[PDB]
Amino acid sequence: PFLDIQKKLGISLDRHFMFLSAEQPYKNAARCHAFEKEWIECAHGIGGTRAK
Amino acid sequence: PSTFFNLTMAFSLSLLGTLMFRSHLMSTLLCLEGMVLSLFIMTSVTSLNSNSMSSMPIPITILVFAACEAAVGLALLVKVSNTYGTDYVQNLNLLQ
Amino acid sequence: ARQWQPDIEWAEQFSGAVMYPSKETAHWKPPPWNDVDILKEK
Amino acid sequence: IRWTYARSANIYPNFRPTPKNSLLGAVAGFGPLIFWYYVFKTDRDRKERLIQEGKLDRKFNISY
Amino acid sequence: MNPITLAIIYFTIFLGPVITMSSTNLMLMWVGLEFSLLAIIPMLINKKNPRSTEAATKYFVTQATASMIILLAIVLNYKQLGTWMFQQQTNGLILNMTLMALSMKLGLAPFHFWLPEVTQGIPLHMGLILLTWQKIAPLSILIQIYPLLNSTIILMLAITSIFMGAWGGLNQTQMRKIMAYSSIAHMGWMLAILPYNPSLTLLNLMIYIILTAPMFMALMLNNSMTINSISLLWNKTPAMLTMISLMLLSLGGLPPLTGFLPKWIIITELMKNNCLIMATLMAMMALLNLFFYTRLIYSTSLTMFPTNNNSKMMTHQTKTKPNLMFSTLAIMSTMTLPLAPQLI
Amino acid sequence: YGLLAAILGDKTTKKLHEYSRVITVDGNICSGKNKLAKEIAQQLGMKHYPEAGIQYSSTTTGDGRPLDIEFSGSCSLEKFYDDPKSNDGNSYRLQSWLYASRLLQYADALEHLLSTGQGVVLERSIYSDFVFLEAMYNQGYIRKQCVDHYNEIKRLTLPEYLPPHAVIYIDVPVPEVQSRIQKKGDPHEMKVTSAYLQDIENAYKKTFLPKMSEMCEVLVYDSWEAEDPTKVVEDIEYLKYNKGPWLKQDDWTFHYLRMLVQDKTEVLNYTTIPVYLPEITIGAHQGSRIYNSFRELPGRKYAPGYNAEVGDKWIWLK
Amino acid sequence: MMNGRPGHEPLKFLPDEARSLPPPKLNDPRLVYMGLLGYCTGLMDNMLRMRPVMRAGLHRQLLFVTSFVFAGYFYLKRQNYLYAVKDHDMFGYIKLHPEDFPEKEKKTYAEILEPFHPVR
Amino acid sequence: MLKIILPSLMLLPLTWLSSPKKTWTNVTSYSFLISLTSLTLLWQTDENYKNFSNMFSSDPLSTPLIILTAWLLPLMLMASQNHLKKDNNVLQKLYISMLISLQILLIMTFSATELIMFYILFEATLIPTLIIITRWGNQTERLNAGIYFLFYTLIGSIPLLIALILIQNHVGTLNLMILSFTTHTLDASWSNNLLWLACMMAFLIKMPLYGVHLWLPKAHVEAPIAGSMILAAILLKLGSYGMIRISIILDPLTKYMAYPFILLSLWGMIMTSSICLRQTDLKSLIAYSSVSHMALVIASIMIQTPWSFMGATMLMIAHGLTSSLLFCLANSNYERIHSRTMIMARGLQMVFPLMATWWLMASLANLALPPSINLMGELFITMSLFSWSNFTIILMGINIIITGMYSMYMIITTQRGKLTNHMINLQPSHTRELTLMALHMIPLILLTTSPKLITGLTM
Amino acid sequence: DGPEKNYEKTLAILQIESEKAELRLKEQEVRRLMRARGDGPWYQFPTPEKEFIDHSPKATPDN
Amino acid sequence: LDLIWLEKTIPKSTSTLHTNMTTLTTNQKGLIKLYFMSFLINIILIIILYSINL
Ligand SMILES: Nc1ncnc2c1ncn2[C@@H]1O[C@H](COP(=O)(O)OP(=O)(O)O)[C@@H](O)[C@H]1O
Repeated sequence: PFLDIQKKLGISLDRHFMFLSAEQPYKNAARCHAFEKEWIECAHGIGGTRAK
Repeated sequence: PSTFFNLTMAFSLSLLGTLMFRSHLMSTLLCLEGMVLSLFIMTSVTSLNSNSMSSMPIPITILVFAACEAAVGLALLVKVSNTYGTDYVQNLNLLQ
Repeated sequence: ARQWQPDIEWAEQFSGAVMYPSKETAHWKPPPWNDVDILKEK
Repeated sequence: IRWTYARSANIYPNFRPTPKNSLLGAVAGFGPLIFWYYVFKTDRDRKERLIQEGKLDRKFNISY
Repeated sequence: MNPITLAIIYFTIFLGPVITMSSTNLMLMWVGLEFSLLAIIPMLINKKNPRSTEAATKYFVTQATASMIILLAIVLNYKQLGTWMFQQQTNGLILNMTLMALSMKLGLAPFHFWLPEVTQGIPLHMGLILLTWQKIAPLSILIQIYPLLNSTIILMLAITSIFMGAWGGLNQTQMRKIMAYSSIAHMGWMLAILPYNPSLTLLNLMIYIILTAPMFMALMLNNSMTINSISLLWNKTPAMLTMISLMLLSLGGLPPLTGFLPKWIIITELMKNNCLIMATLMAMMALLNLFFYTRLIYSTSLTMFPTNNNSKMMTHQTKTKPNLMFSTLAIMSTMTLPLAPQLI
Repeated sequence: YGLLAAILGDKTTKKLHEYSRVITVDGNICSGKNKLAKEIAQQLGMKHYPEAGIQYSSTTTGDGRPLDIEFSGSCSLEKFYDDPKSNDGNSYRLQSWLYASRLLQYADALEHLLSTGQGVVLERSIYSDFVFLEAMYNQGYIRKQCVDHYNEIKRLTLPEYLPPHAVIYIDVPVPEVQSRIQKKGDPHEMKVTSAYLQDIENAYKKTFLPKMSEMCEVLVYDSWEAEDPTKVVEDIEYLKYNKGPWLKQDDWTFHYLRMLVQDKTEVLNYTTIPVYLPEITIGAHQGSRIYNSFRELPGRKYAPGYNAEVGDKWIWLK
Repeated sequence: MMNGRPGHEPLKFLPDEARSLPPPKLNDPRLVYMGLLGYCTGLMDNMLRMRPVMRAGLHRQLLFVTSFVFAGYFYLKRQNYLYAVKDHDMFGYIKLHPEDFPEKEKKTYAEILEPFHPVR
Repeated sequence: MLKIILPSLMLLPLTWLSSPKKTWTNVTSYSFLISLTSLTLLWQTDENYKNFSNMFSSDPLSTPLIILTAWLLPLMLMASQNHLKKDNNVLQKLYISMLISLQILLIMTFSATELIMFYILFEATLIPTLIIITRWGNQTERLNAGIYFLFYTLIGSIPLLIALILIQNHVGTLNLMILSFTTHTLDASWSNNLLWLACMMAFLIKMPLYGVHLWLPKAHVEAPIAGSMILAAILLKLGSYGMIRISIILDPLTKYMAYPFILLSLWGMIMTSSICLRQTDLKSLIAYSSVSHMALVIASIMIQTPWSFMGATMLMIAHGLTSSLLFCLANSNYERIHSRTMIMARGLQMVFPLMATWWLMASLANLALPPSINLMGELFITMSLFSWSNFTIILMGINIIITGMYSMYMIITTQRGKLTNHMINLQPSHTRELTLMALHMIPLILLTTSPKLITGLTM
Repeated sequence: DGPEKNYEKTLAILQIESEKAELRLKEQEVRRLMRARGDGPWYQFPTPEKEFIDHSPKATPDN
Repeated sequence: LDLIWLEKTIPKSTSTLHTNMTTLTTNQKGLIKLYFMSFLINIILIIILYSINL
């Protein structure tokens, strides 16, 4: 974000849980898990202006 | 669904409240809280029907921060009816 | 003679809680220097 | 000293915009300023037309 | 303050903006905002004077409702996109809420009423923190979300702030409130270029911080909250009269000094983006800000106001010095203009 | 002295002892309080501060040689007496400078008390200055606003400083003082209208004494008890320092008070408030000249330690 | 803007790629300015603290003139890189998307009829 | 051109470092030589403009001024050694430095290739000037005068800032060289009709036009002599220099967008000239003389005929020198008299024989006596104006008759008539006062011998 | 030194200024294109990172 | 035309115009209720500004 002290430090205290398809407790997938993946592996390397 | 529009309007009705004081600081500090309940209920509701368990931490973090927030708010309130003998807002007009 | 340095009266205007005093605004009075109002016995 | 102050620093503190003062305060600033415009425009336009049509001699005029 | 408490509070007032900036999960950005709200309130009432309790109770209510509105935006997004963070798809109303809310915490435009009043009842010191280390947090949140916010609203809040700040300042004679009003104005320029070139917002802020921090440590060196009070600067400490003069004209946009660059490049960027309507009106009333800056100049430097005999007594005693920061932040601010290209 | 020092020891709490108190002795223009003071001081080793003077601040700062009158605010107690209700108002300017001088003295006293731990006898104090102004307004000496300006300065600065622990007091009826004046002859001091002396004591009796009675220990002494420092000293050692605001001064509270008195420029910050009553006003042209001239005195043109005139050295590395 | 670029170093000051660029000459007018900017800070400090302006803190004067300058070389070293990235980025695009930036060919004046507005 | 500038900067170190007693001579002696280095720019054996380097250039229009800007700093520092000799030794070294920075900044502004370099330096000159006028101004009203001088220039300035950034986007560089050799032809839209006004208005304001000239009478009245010399000799001409270099672009619109100003100026020339006829303050009369003789210039930088331009260049340099001379002698009367009133102090020639000769020559320069560059200048603007419309001679003909009347009235009621009975006795003339004058007129005599150097870009 | 030096110096000054001018304008066109096209390194706004998508086998089947 | 008409129109008028603005804009009760509702009005207008330009 504004100051990426997280990527730099390598820590991931705030990224592991930002979307539904992220690791769910006890490996219990959340609903919609079939699409968000398909909609973020698509928009990866393509910026937003062209993720839209 | 509609359930969400009721909660959202509850937050707006609570919004209209905090933004229109009626001579009672306590009442406001009480309206303010009405929002936090509406936010807590809405966050919990969607997290629950999205089966998004990774996010349930938030519904509570919201309450924990909101409680202290209110603690600070009430200490200011007690401070005011110690300096002016009332919580009435009109008294708070020295900074003009 | 000597460059006119401001007299007391020139200074006076800058006192008062508002520079350009209004109709009702002028009725106000400058804030206490100590930042603590005399207030009341309460 | 009472004379100079009365004549250059006691004027605007004693100005009240009336008629006979603003009518006369506009005829003086814009009156001739509009008069000469139709004096200079008409001449400059007469000149230009004549130059365009080919009549103005502009002889031995190698300067401007 | 039990020095331990001082540490906990100060840490929070400092962990508050830093969490906001570092995190991406908006939620964590909200609590960063929440911690700043909780940490600042204790310091605000340190004198505990009757004016102070009023200040904090206003600051807190204004800050709290805005905090709740920012949370509502995050809660709504969570339903419109499972993500906990604004995305291209975000409903426009969702973002506009965040603008209004964040423009209340920062105190821009039609929500500019709380700042002048809280700046009036808090000490000069806590005044600085309330003006400059509490603007970093919300602005971070906006700068991160710039691609998505509305160009129209920002501009309206921008222009309004410039006007309100300027007009408000003209009448004020209390210094704390003159600064509060200036901050509203500068904050306006900053939010004007956010939609177009966020990187310039971060310049129009730093320069504001490098200008305001010296200006306030100047006001408190003699702890003068009145212009009449700062006007007798010539007797209390004569040297700061020179730089106080340039820093205030620098705060306004006059060309040789560092203060022109933020306005100049913001105008260059807005014209590059074609807002030659908006930019023009902003620059024009920006000129109103210098009028009240120079009126203070008059009282403090160009003209010597009469002083009190008891002042001779304060001269005798050695004047506690101004920290080094004053100098390093006065010069880097009054004259860096020859080095603008690198700054931008 | 700062939080750093305080954090690591340097606590006023560890430096206080029974003999450590702020004791002021107040009386009429000639109560022999000067004598009682020195003795009480000699008794408990208390640093005896002399009554505040026009040049007390100059003796306080830098060289300590007495300053020229105009440098010290152009105040004459001498002129106070020979020309009461003067056109220029030297009497009010004298009183305002006197209040600033005791503000410096009281603050210097508190700094010695919290640092050394030794107590302090300050004779008259900011707390006992109002009686002169009350009598002056009761007389034609000062006008009503003049009074308001002093009261405003008093309300702004005096509350911050802690109250006198006890306020030893002497009393000697107006006839006594006038007679006492005759013994030390001075044309000026001599011509003090009795009624004015009447008004000074009246204030202590009525206003100052009971005022402080509730706040601090009050020991009133008849002239006879006086001139017997031993007995008075005995009584001080006898009173119990309980009632008063001093009870709540925890170490973490003293630190801030110390850092105030440690900064003279603040102690009298509100003494220079920009209230423009005519007597107080320097005036820019006169004030600028007096400044260029006070600031050019040797050792004053630069901060202590940096002016070479008086023999300071090492300036190029300081 | 330039953030989001491929390879961006998330928190680094000046990526090693900036090694390729020439180092700023220590006497670059700018670094020399920073020096003077610094000396003045020093002198100003002495003044505000009421010390002999030039003859005091000759150690500090050095810290200042030498702190500012130190800062410069390492800042300019970066700002120089940032600008250099800007070209690498800009020029590249002009090519990768050539059609959008087409090399036009102007006509010589002999062909261009430019209007003449007679002053007269 | 960094010898006309770097050595100048170094003056500042010398005013500060030097002894309090010797500060005046080091500064004045050195800038006299600084003027001598300035004379090297005059060596232009060829037509090509001398582009010293990327940012710094000097063409025929700037060169005649850079030398005047360098020349007056010596004189300004010699005219203000009296007042400002009652100061504390650190107020002086500030005034001397302020004067030094004005020509450093003004030398660069007149010698600047990039138009926005002109703007930044252009509007910076206000800082030094406002300090000189407000800080040392004798009258109670200088705070007001300073405000007028800052706002009229500033409100004009921000439109120019927007306009120049605008052309940079439209053309792609604000470099005066390129802008000249590139096709920038405005298209007579309604908007362009605004651009033109944006660029010219800021220059038209500091070059007092009839509509916005109230700032100059108020400013010179309370300004100290050095500030009044700078405002009349170099500061006002900054506006003219700007109009010459900025109208290279906006080429088509001024053909028809100038009428408003031209008429404002020529009618303005008559009224400003006339009110000089009955104004009691001498400094007031010289200031309105300055407005009228500068109203002629905005009416030649707008007709835009070769002769106008160099008529303008001739008059600007000439009137600059003459006005100062008048403002400098006005001060000498003011310091002994202690009042600006023209009616007092009558008969001075009887008591100050020479200053009166300087007064006479200054007045003859003020009115157009013929073997003077002042007349050549007006004769040329007059010619072109006549070409624009033969009727112009009527208005430029009422001004000549009025200009003769007020110029001689200043001599007749100040330097002739019976002596004032007993004002504070008027001490004799110092040699500084007389030289400060001689230094103004000896160059006026020398330039009139070879007018070619100050003829402008056009010829 | 001569007429040669200024003529050749002025041409060098013009080439630097002409080339700087062409580039400044091209920047404005490139920057217009990448903002809208988003097909160039500048103006590449972020979207979530696939480095967190959990591709593990979930106990809950069918997803 | 000099002095009054050319000083009342350009230099003085602009002096008067803005002072009125500050006076009207800066004459505030200082009471929170008033100020806050103004926040209410703002939210309403901005809600609309988005709505109508949807
Ligand atoms: N407020 C005041 N106004 C005028 N004089 C004062 C004031 N306070 C103290 N003094 C002076 O202090 C002196 C005290 O008398 P002195 O005999 O010197 O000491 P003591 O009071 O101990 O006997 C008086 O002569 C009186 O003039």
